[PDB]
Amino acid sequence: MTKYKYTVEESERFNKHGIDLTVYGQVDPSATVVRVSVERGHFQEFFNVRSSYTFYVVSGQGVFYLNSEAVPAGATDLITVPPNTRIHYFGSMEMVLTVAPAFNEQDERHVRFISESESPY
Ligand SMILES: O=c1ccn([C@@H]2O[C@H](CO)[C@@H](O)[C@H]2O)c(=O)[nH]1
Repeated sequence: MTKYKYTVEESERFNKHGIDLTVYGQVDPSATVVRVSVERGHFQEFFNVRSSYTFYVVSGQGVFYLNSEAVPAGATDLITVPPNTRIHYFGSMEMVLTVAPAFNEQDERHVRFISESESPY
């Protein structure tokens, strides 16, 4: 009766500002978990007024810019970002991302675009 398991095959996969997102389709008010694949960066800076962003780095290396502060990241690191924190990032990475409470695009605010030449990856 209840669906517990979601697959990549049945997910929604799309590119957003340079990252490849896998949105599984599960609904849970407390958290959204998605996959992120990034080749060079997320070339837009935004913040979320309601939800924290927690990135687990499966593989690769990158750098997060959190309120303009560089935060290096490598495989097996956990990057935790509170609400109301400006976020962009560069890197070649595979990640698991938790947005808590559940992701709602209406909670996010655009700050600026980032030139693709700014990524050192
Ligand atoms: O469920 C989610 C989680 C994150 N993002 C996007 O992922 C990027 C940050 O990794 C941002 O563009 C953010 O809006 C989504 O589109 N949906």
